[PDB]
Amino acid sequence: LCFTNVYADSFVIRGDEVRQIAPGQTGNIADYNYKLPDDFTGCVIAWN
Amino acid sequence: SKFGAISSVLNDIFSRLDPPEAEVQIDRLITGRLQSLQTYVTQQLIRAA
Amino acid sequence: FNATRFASVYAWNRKRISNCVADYSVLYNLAPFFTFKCYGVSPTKLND
Repeated sequence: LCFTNVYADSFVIRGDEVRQIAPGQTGNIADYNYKLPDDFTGCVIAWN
Repeated sequence: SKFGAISSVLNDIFSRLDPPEAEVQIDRLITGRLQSLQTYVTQQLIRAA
Repeated sequence: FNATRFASVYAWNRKRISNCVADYSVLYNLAPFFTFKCYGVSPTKLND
């Protein structure tokens, strides 16, 4: 498939908090550091 | 009528659950209510005839 | 948290808590800098 434009965001987080990177999730990270839109499209790649 | 969903209270569905399956529940509610209204309209049309 | 003396590490106390309302925000006033590591739950969402 072809995409109109591509945005890449990179950071480093805690192991337990990796589940907070998802639309509709709540917590410290999902609220005060990084919020994803509910109708989000795209991928998340997280590795130790 | 819950229409097979977990609850019949729409704002409860919003508040108590995250969007992923809350969307499914709301879609089920909307489909059920729309079907009921359609059935009522058709029955009214027959009576009008 | 304000007890005069704590038990020794080997003979550590055990306290049960039930049927109460807890306001953990006050726990942020213990020291100017102190460890608050939390496992399996975000500290900012302990009031919900």
